[PDB]
Amino acid sequence: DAPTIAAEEFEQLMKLASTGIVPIPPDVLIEASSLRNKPKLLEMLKQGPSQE
Amino acid sequence: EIDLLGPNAALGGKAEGQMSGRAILAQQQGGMTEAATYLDRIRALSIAVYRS
Amino acid sequence: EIDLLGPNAMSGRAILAQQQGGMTEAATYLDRIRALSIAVYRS
Repeated sequence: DAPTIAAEEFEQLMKLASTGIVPIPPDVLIEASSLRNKPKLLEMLKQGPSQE
Repeated sequence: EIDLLGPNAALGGKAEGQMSGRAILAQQQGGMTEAATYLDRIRALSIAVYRS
Repeated sequence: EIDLLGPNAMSGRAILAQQQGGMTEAATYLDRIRALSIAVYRS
């Protein structure tokens, strides 16, 4: 019993990543989350390397 | 008889929160099973009021 | 009867259970106090 599909998606992703056998990058976790600052976190993580 | 009829007021009234943002009623041990119908009625009324 | 009706009064766990039940029953009284306080703050 979960509210939406993204709920089970995020729960299963967290359960899989807690074991550490399979490595999940943080951007997928942010996208699957239900946060209010999702665009801000996605912009912060998707930025490229510094010019220097 | 009347004491047995009523529920237990000690282990009750706790709301647990998951990572999905939905509030799940943690019933702990027995006692909340009898009041589950009452809580479901309250939840249904709240949902209808929110939709309206 | 009057002792049982009150929020507090054996064994030791019975007293804790009675206190928790009294708190649960007096949740309504505390909610009334909170509502009065909120109205006073708003005014």
